[PDB]
Amino acid sequence: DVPAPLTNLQFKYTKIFINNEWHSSVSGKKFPVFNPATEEKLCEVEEGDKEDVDKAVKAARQAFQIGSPWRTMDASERGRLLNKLADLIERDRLLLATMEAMNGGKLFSNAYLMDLGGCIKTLRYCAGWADKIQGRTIPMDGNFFTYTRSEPVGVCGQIIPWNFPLLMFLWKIGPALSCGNTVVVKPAEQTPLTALHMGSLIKEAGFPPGVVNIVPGYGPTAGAAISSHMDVDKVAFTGSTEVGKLIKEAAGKSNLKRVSLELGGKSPCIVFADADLDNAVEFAHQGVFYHQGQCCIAASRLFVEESIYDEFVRRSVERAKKYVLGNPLTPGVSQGPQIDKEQYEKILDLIESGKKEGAKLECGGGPWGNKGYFIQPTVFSDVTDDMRIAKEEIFGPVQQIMKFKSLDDVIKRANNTFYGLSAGIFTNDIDKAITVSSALQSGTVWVNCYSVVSAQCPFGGFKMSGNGRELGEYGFHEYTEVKTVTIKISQKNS
Amino acid sequence: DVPAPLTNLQFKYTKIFINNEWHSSVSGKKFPVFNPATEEKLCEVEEGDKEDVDKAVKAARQAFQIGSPWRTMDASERGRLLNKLADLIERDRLLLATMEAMNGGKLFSNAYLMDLGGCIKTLRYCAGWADKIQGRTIPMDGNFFTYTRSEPVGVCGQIIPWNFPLLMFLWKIGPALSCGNTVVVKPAEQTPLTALHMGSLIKEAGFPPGVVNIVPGYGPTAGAAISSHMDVDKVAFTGSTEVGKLIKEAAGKSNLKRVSLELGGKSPCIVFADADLDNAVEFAHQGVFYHQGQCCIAASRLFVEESIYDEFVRRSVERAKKYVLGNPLTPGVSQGPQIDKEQYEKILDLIESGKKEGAKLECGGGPWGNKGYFIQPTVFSDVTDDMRIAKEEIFGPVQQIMKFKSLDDVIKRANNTFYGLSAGIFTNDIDKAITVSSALQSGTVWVNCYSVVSAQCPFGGFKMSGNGRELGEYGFHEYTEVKTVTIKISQKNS
Amino acid sequence: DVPAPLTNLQFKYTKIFINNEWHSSVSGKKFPVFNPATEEKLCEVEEGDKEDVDKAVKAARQAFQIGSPWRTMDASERGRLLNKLADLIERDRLLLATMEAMNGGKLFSNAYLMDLGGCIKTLRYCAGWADKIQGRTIPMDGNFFTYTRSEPVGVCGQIIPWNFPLLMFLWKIGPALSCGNTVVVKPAEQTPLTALHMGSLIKEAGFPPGVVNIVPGYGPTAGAAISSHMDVDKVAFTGSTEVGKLIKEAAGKSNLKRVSLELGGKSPCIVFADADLDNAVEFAHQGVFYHQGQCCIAASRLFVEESIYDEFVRRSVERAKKYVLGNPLTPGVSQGPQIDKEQYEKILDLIESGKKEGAKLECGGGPWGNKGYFIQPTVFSDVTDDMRIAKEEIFGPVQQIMKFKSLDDVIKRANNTFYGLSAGIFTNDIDKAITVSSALQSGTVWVNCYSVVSAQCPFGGFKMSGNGRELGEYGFHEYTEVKTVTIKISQKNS
Amino acid sequence: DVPAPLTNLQFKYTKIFINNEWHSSVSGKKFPVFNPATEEKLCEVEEGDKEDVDKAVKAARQAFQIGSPWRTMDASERGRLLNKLADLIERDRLLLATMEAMNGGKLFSNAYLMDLGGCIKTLRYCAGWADKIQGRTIPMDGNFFTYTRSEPVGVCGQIIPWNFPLLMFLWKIGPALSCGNTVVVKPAEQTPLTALHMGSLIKEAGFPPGVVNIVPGYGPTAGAAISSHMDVDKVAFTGSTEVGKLIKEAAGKSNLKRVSLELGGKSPCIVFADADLDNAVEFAHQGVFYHQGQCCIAASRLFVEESIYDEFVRRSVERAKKYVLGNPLTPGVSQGPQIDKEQYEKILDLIESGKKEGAKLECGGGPWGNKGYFIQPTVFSDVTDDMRIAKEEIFGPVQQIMKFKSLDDVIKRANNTFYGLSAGIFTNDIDKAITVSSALQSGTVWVNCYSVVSAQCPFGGFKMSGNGRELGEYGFHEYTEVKTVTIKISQKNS
Ligand SMILES: NC(=O)C1CC=CN([C@@H]2O[C@H](COP(=O)(O)OP(=O)(O)OC[C@H]3O[C@@H](n4cnc5c(N)ncnc54)[C@H](O)[C@@H]3O)[C@@H](O)[C@H]2O)C1
Ligand SMILES: CCCCCC(=O)N1C[C@@H](C)c2c1cc(O)c1ccccc21
Ligand SMILES: [Mg+2]
Ligand SMILES: [Mg+2]
Ligand SMILES: [Mg+2]
Ligand SMILES: [Mg+2]
Repeated sequence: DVPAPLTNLQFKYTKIFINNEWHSSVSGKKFPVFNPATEEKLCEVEEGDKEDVDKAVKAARQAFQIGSPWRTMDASERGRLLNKLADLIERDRLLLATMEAMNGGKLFSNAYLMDLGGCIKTLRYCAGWADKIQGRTIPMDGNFFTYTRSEPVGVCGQIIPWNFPLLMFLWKIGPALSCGNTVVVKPAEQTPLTALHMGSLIKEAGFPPGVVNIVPGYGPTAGAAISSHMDVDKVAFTGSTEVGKLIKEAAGKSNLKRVSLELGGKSPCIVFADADLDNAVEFAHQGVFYHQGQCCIAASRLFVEESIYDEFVRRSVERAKKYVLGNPLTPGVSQGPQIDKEQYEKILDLIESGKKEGAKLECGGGPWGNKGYFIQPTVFSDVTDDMRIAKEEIFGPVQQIMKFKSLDDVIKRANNTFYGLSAGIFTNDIDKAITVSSALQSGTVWVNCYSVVSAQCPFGGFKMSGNGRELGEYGFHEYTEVKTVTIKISQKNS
Repeated sequence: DVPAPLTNLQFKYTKIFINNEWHSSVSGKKFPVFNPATEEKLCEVEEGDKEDVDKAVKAARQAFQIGSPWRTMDASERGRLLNKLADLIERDRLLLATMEAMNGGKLFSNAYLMDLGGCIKTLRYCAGWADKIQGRTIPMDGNFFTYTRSEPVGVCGQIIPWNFPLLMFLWKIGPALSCGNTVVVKPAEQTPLTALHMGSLIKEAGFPPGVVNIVPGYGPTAGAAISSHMDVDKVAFTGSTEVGKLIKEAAGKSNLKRVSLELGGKSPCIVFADADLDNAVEFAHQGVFYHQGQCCIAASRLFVEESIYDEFVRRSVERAKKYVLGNPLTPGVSQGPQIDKEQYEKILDLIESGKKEGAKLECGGGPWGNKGYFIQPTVFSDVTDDMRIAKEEIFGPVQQIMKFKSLDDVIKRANNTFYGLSAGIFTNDIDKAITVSSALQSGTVWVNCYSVVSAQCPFGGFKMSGNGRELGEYGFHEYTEVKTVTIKISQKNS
Repeated sequence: DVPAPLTNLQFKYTKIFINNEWHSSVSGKKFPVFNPATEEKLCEVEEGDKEDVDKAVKAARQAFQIGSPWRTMDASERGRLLNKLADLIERDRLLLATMEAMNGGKLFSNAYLMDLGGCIKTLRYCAGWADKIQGRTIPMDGNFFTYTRSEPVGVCGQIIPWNFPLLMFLWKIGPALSCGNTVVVKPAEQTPLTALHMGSLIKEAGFPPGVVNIVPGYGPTAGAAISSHMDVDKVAFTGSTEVGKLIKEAAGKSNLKRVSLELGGKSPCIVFADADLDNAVEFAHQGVFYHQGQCCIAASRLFVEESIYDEFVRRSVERAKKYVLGNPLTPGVSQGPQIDKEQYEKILDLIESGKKEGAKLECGGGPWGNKGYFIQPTVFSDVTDDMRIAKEEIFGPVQQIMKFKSLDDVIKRANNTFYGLSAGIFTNDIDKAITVSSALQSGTVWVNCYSVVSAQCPFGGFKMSGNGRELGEYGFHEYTEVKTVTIKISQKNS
Repeated sequence: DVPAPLTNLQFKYTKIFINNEWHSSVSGKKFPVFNPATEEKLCEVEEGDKEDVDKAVKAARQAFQIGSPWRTMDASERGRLLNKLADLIERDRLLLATMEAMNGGKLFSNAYLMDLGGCIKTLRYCAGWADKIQGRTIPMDGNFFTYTRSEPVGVCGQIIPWNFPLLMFLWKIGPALSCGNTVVVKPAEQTPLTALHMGSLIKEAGFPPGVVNIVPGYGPTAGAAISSHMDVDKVAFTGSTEVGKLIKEAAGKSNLKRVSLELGGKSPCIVFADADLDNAVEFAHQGVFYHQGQCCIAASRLFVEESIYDEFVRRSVERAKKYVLGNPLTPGVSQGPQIDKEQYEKILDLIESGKKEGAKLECGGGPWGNKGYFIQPTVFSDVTDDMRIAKEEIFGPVQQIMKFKSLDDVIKRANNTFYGLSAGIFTNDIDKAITVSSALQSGTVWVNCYSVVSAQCPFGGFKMSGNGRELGEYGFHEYTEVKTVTIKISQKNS
C-alpha cells in the first residue's frame, strides 16, 4: 500500500552531469522549474546549450573507445550494474515519486505505484538482456567462415518529454546501456529533476564515467545540438510529431545518424455491439483520461456501434463526473493539473473548436480553480471525422465519442490518419478480434483492454506515430549495429 | 483437375538403395507387397535385414566424412538439390499418386491432391531453410571470442509407417538433408514402393551417393538393426507407441543415439454449446474418418456439451452414412480399405468391445464386401471414459461421441490419457479459445477447425504421443548438433 | 562455358511499368540511353517524373490493401513466385547479361558469370525466407495473451544506381516482396534497360498487378518525387552519400517514412608483415579495380606494413599493367569504360589532384582511346591521409598505397573517415584477426580475402556509409513493421 | 580476496524436502555422510527411496497444475525469485563453501571463488531468461492464425553427481525454474549437504511449495525411482556413461519421458608445434588436474606434435611436482583427496594398468598419507591409443601424454572414441584454429585455452558424452515443450 508523500523537499542535483561529475552551464545561465499545481518555483537548474552538449558528447565518445572499461567489461556485468541501479531506485522510491509528483503535476499514488514500479521493472527487464544480445554464424557460399557481431551503435543522443519524465528516462538508458552504448540524455525543460537525481544513482551504482551524461535545457538549443551533432551516432526521441520531423531532417543534414522516434497519436478505440459494456466503458475511460489525458496512447477517438451508442455515451459521461481536482500530493485528489500554460491553452482552444464545430458538449468544457493549470474532465459526443478534436492530438482530459454502423467503414475511419501509435478493440467475437486487429494500422492493438504496456513487449508507432520499436526483444536490436566478419579458410564443412 | 489414374502399373524399383545403386538383399530373400483393396500381389521387394542395414550405415557414414562432397557443399546448394527433387516429384506426380493409391488402399483423388501436394510443399519448405540454419556469437565472460556451429547430427536412421508412406518419407528426409545429415530410411513393410521410386529421383536430382539409403524390410529385423546400431547417431520414428518404447530402450542400451518419436494418439475434440454446429460437425467428422480413420491425429474422442449432444449425434450419424465403399482407384468411391488383415481384425475387435461394454451403436459396425479389408463407417454414442473404444487408438473408421456438462470436467477428461498428440476446440468465445487451448496437454490444438497440418508449423506430441517436433523452425534445430567454440584473445570489446 | 554475347540487340521494354502494363510518360518526354564503350545511343526510354511516380504509388497502395490478392496470398506462394522469377532470369540469362554489358560498360563474362549468377542466387535466397518471417508470443506481465505480427511495412520506394543495375534491382525487390511489401523502383537514368526487361518477367511469373512498379527517369525529378511522397511508407536508396542526405531530409520533411541507405565508401585494406603476400596482392588488387573501380566496397586505401611496403608496391604496379582496354563485349578485353562523362571527369580530376598534392604516380594516370570513357589503370604510392585521393571516393581504376608502422596507428587511420562500408585485414595471426576486426568501424570486415559478398550475409555501412542492413536474416526484418497485439484473458498460465 | 573457512560446522538440514517442508524418510532409515580428507562422519541424512520419490513427484505435479501459483505467476516474477535466491547464496557464501569443501574434498579457496561464484552467476543468467522465453507466430498456408507457446515441460526429475555438488544442483534447477517447470532433485549420496541447505533458501526466497523437491539417497533406489516414474515428464542426468544408459532405457520402458544426459569424457587436447608453449603447458595441466582430476572435461589425452614433444613432457612433469597434499581447508594445501574409496581404487587400478601396459611413469603413481583418499599427481608419457589409460575415464590426477606427426592422423585419433564432451587446440595458425575445431567431434572446442565454462554458452556432449545442451540460449529451449495453436479465421492477411 502507499506511503505519505514527502513535503519539505530539498533539492540537491540541479547541474549538468558529465563524466560522473556535476558542471555549471558553460554560459552560467540557469532556468527555473515550477510545480504546475501551485505555479511555485521548485528550484533553478543549470541551462545546457550547444557547448554543454559538446562536452557531453566528448565524454560519451571517450567512454566508448575500444579498450575502455565500458567496452571491455563483461556483458553480464553491464546486467549486474543495471540491476544495482534498480535497487537504488527501490531505496529512493518515496523521494523519486514525490519529486515526480511535484514537478510533473502527477497524482502521487500513481507516481508511486505505476511510474516507479514501471521504472524498476523496465530496468530489471533490460538487465537480463545484456549478455543475451548475440550475433550469428552463417553458412555462406564458398570456403569462408562468416559470423556477425551485434555491436553497440555507439554514442546515443536521447531526447525525452515531460509526461512520464523518469519512466521515459529509463526506457531510453536501460536498453542503450544493456547493449553497451554510451548516451547523452536531454530531459524536457519542464521536468529535469528526477533525471538529475538519477545521475547521482548512476554514479553510486558504479557505471564508468562518460557512460551516462545528462544535459538539462531547452529544445531548439540543447535538443537541436544533439540532433545536428557530427559525432552522435544515433538519436532517439519521444515527443511531438512536429519536433520529430525536425530531428529526422537534422539527422540527414548532418551525419546521417540513425534515428528512432515515438511521436504521439490519435488512437482509435472501437466498441462493437457484442462487447462486454462494463469492461469497455472503464478501459476506454482510463484509456483517454489517465494522467490528465497526457498519454501518447490516449484513446482519443472512441467509435461505438450505433445500437449501443447512446447508452455508451450516458455511462461515459457519468464516469467522467467522478473526479476531485486539486494538488496531486493531497489525499482524495483524483485529477491533477496539466503540465504548463502552453498545453493548458492548447487544450482550451481545442475544446472551444469542438463547441464551435458542432460537437455535443456532455460535461466539463472549461477551466477550474484559480491557481495551477486545471481543466474540468470533458466529454464530447456526436463527433465527426472532419472536426479538429477528431484529428489533432489534444493531450488533455477530453474524450471524443463517435458512432459507426459498418465494420468496413469503421476500420477505414480508424486508419484514416497520419498517426498510428495504438488502437483498442472491444468484442466477444473471435474472428473480429483477429481480423480487425490485423487490419488496423497501429503498432499496438489491445483486445478487450487498453493501455497495457509491459517491458517484454515491443512498443511504437506505424506511420507518423514513429520509427522503430522500444523494449521487448525487438527494441534491443535497435541499439545494436551489425558487423559481418568473413574469414577465408582452406575448406569449409557443414 | 484430377487426372485419370494409371492402371497396369509396371514396377521397376524393387531393391535396396545404397550409395545411389540398387542391391539385392544379402540373404537373397524377397517379400511380397499387396494391394489391400483387392488382396492381389503387386510385386516382390528385396528383404533388407541387419546385414543390409550395416552396408547402408557404412555408406551414410562415409558420405558424412569431413571433406566429403555433401559436407563441403554450399548450404544453398543443398537447398537447390531439395527443390530439384520437388520438381521431379511434380513430373512424376500421376505415377506416384497411382502407386500410393494401389499400395496403401488410399483414395486416388486424395493421394493426388493432398498427399502429393503435401510432398511437394514439404520439400519446398525444407529447401528454403538449408542456408538459414545459423549459429550464434556469444558475449561470454572473460577475454574470449565464442561462437557456436549448428552442425548436422550425422547418420540418421529413419523408420516410418504405412498410412502416408510418401509424405512421411519426405517429412523425414527433407529436414535431415536440409541440415546436412545423411540418412538410412526404413519404409513400412506394407508400403515400400513409393519410397523406392524416390530413390531413382534422388539419384537423378544429383545427391551424392550415400546421402540417402533406403532399406525395405520388416520391423524387428531391419527396423531393430537401425535402433541398435552402434554407428547411427540419431533415430527418428513414426509409428505405434509400443514400438516407440522399444526404439527408445534400444537407443539407451546401444550407443545413446538421439531419439525423436511421433506415436499416435487419442485426440479429443471438444464442442461447446456456443459453437457453429455445421462447421463443427463436418470438421469433427473428417477429423476422425479421413483415410479410413488411419490418421495419427484422429478426433477419436468427441466431447459434445449436453444441451447440443443429441442434435450433434443425429447430424454425425447422418453424415457417416454418405459413403460409397470400394476400390480407391474407381471414380465415385469415397472410402477405401484398411491397410492389412492385422489392422482389420484389431478394428473389428474394438468395435465388438464397444457393443459389449454398452456403447450405443448408431450405424455401421461390421465388415463389407467379399475381397479386401473394408469396414463400414461406424458411429458409437453414449461412450464413457472407461471403455476400450474411449482409451485405445482404433485406427479405423470408428467415431466415439461423449457428453459433458462442465468446462473443468471436460478439460480433465480430455487430458486423462497417456496420449497427447492433438486436440480440437469448437467455440465462439475468445476466452475459452485461448485458455482452454493453454490447458490442453496436446502438441497441436485446433480452434474451430481440425486436421490443419502445414510445413511451417512444428508438429508432434506431448506425453506418450512423442518426443521432439517435426517441421517448422523448431523441427529443424532437432536435426542439428550444437558445437561451442571458445577462442582466447588478448582483449574483448563489445 | 560462357556463351558468345548477342549483338544487334533489339529493344522492346522502353516504357514505365505500372499495374503490370506499360505506359508512356505523362509528359510524353523520352530520354536517350547510351553504350559507354562506344558513345552510341542504344534506345530512348519514357521519362518518368512526379506525375508518373504518383500513378505508380497509387498502384502500389491499392495492391497492398487488406483483402487484396498480394495481402491474402500464402507466404509460401510469395516464395514460389520469387523462384519462378529466378527461373525466368536463368532462361533469359544471355539476353540480360548482354544487355547489361552494353548499357553498363561492363565486361561481358563478368556480367554473365558474376552479376547474373548473383541475381539468381539472391532471388533463391529471398524466396526461401518468405514463409519463415515469424513473429513472437510473449510472456508479458498480467492476465493477457500477447503476440506480435511481422507485417510488411507497405509501399516501398526503391532508388538504385548504375554500377550493378540488375543485381541492385533484385537486392531491392527480392527481400521487399519476400516480406509482402509492394514497391516503386527508380532505376538509374544511365541504366534502365535490364530493369525494364525485368518488368516483363515479373508479369510473366504471375505477380499481381501493382506489386512491382518501375519508373525510369532522373534523380531530382522521379527520385525526389519518391523520397517526398506522402503515401510512400519507406524509401530504400543505394547511391552517393550526397544524395543519401537529401533522401533522409526529404523523408523527415514529408511523412517520416522509414529510411534505409547504402552509400559508398573509402574502405581500408590493411596488410600486416606476417601475411601471405601473393594472396594479399591479388585480393587487394581485385578489391580496388573490379568493374573499372566502380564498386562501393573498393579497397581504396591500401595500408601496408613498412617492412613489406616496397615489395607490395612493386608487385601491385606489375599487376596493374596486365590489362587490355576496349569494348567489354569483345573477347580478350579485360577492362571496359567508366559509365559516363561526369564520372570520367571526376576521376581525371582526382588523378590530377594526386599528382599535384605529391603522391607518386607508379603507372597509368590518363585517358585512353578515342571513343568511350576509358581511363588507364592507375597506381599511386606514398599516399598520405590528407590527400584528396586518400579521402574522397574516386569510383575509378585508381589504387592508393600507404605505409604504416604501428598497429594502433593504422587502426586509428583506418577509422578516421566519415565512411564505414567495409574493410580488409591480411594476417596469419589469430589474435590480430579477431581483435583488429572488432576494432574496425566498418560493416563488413574481410580476413585474408576481400569482396566476398553473399546473400546469406547482412550487408551495409557504419557511419555515413549507410543506415540499415540488406540481405541475410537481418535485412529481412527491416522490410517488416512490428505489431503487438494484447488480448485480455481471464487467467494466464505459463 | 578469501575469508577463513568456518570450522565448527553444525548441520541443520538433513531431511527430505517436499512442499517446502522437511520430512523423515518413509522407512526411517538414514545414511552417513563423510569428509573424504579425514574419513570422519559429518552427519546422517534421511535415506530417500521410491516411496519418498513418489511423495515428491506428487508435490511437483500439484504445483504444476493449471491455475496454481507457479503456473499463473508472471514470468518476470520467476526471474525476480531466481535473483533473490542468488542474493541468499551471496549471504551464505562462506557457509556454503565451507560445507562444500568439507563434504566434497574440495580446495576451499576454489570452492569459495570458483564454485560459489559460478553458482551465483548461473542463477543471475537464468533469472534473466525467464520472461524472454517466447514462442512464434507463423505465416502458415490457408486462412488460419497460428502461434506457438513455449510451455514448460512439467515435472522434471534431476539426478546429479558429487564433483561439483552445488554448482550442478543450480545448473539443473536454474534453467528448469526459469522456464516454469517443477522439479525433483536427487543429489549424489556422497554429497547431499549443500543441496539440502539450498532447500532452506528456496523456501526463504519465496518459491511456492512443490516447485523444488529434494530427495537424498542412493542411485538404484531414489535415482531409479525417478527414471522409471510414470508421472515424471522429463529426466535430466549428469553422471557416468554406464548409469546414463540405464536412465535412457528406464525412460523408454516406462512413460517415454524426455531425456537429457551429460556423461563425462576422454577429451583430447592437441598442441601443434606452432603454439605458444608456456600458455599451452599451463592450460593443459589445469585442464587435467583441476579438482583432483574430477572434471568431466578433463584434458585426459594430450597430443603433442613430435618436434616439441620431449620438451612438453619435461615441462608438464615439472609442473606436476608443485603440489602440497592435505586437508583442503588448510592454508597452503594445493591438492585435496579423491571423493571416496570406490574412486580411489578405480584410479590406482588404472595407474597400475598404465605401468603394466608399458606407459612411461614420469612422476607420482601411488597413494599418499595415511588418512583420506589421496593420490600423488601422476604423469604418464609415451601413451598409445590401445592402453586403458588412453581409453577409459580415470577421474583422478593422472595425465596422459601422446605424440603425433600428422594433422589428419591426430584428428582421427582425437575422434576415435565413443566419448565427445570437449576438446582443446593450441596453435597460432588461423586456418588450423577454424578447420580443426570444425572437424573435432566434441561439444565444446577451446582454442588456445581450456576449461572455460560460462553461463552464456551451451554445454554438452557429442556421441556418448551426452544428449542435449545445458545453459546458454540453447539449453533453455530444452526445458520447454512446444505447443502449436491454429485458429480458423475468415480471411488471413500478411
Ligand atoms: N509522444 C509523446 O509522448 C509526447 C510527449 C510530449 C508532447 N507530445 C505532443 O507534443 C505537444 C507539445 O509538447 P512539447 O513539450 O512542446 O513537445 P516537444 O516535442 O517539443 O518536446 C519533446 C522534447 O523535445 C525537445 N525539443 C523541443 N524542440 C526541439 C528541437 N527543435 N530539437 C530538438 N529537441 C527539441 C523538448 O525540449 C523536449 O525535451 C504536446 O501537446 C503533445 O501533442 C507528445
Ligand atoms: C492512457 C491509459 C491509462 C493507463 C494507465 C497507464 O499505465 N498508462 C497510460 C499511458 C499514459 C501510459 C501508461 C503507462 C506507461 O507505462 C506508459 C509508457 C509509455 C507511454 C504511455 C504510458
Ligand atoms: Mg514543442
Ligand atoms: Mg507392429
Ligand atoms: Mg548525382
Ligand atoms: Mg555409479
